[PDB]
Amino acid sequence: MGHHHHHHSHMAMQEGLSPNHLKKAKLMFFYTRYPSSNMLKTYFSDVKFNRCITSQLIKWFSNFREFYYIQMEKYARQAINDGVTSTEELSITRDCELYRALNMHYNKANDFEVPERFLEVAQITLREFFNAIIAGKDVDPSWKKAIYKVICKLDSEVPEIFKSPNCLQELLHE
Repeated sequence: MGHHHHHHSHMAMQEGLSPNHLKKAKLMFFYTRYPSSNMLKTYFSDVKFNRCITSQLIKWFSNFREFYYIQMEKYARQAINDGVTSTEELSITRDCELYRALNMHYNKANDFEVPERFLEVAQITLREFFNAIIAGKDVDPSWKKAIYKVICKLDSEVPEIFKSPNCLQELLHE
């Protein structure tokens, strides 16, 4: 692990990758691994990584990163502030409510249509965010390391091909 932090991308309105790449990349960005640079540069072998399309790709990654970060940070901070004793009222396995929330905030339910795996990540991530602010771990630099670790440790690798579900077998060929 190396502290790779670029305070950029948020205002990097670059284009060269198609809107298919935005959908595909973000879906692949969903809860892979804290070393996102590995996931990024390895899984986008085809992408050449010109500064323009790189700032674009990382803008997508920083859009989802910043929004999801601020989302869970908001929910946990609100939970501690109000004294909410149950995370299960906000961003846990919470059918209808959390579906409506992540839909209205991000996109029209096309984010896998959130299977139980994403409710499980939501469960564990918000549980650890809550745990962080309540125990006073949030003011410690390592809290985010810890979050990204626990949700990476579930699925470090994307097991889902978007082209066609039963097409990943076809990637294994000689």
